[PDB]
Amino acid sequence: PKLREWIGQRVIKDMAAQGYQITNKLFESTVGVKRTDIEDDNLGVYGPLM
Amino acid sequence: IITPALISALKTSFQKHFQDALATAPSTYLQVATVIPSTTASNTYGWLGQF
Repeated sequence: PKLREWIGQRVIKDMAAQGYQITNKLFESTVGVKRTDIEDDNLGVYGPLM
Repeated sequence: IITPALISALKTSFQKHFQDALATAPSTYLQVATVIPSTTASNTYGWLGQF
């Protein structure tokens, strides 16, 4: 858009009837624990992991 | 001349000395190592094999 000069006329916005179709997506991740170190009380792990 | 108080004072002085020394110790393992605390009989930690 830009300031337009009078010539005895009017100019409406130009662009119309168009799109881009971004088509948003999704992402994910997952981690495990192995259920073993819980008994050993080695809970020091999984702090820096998270 | 020699009393347990002097020994305790020397112990505290040495404690402060090497505590200050260790607090300023250069760190190089943290660049390529991961710190993991443990409490007792820690031999398995199953974050491996997960990518």
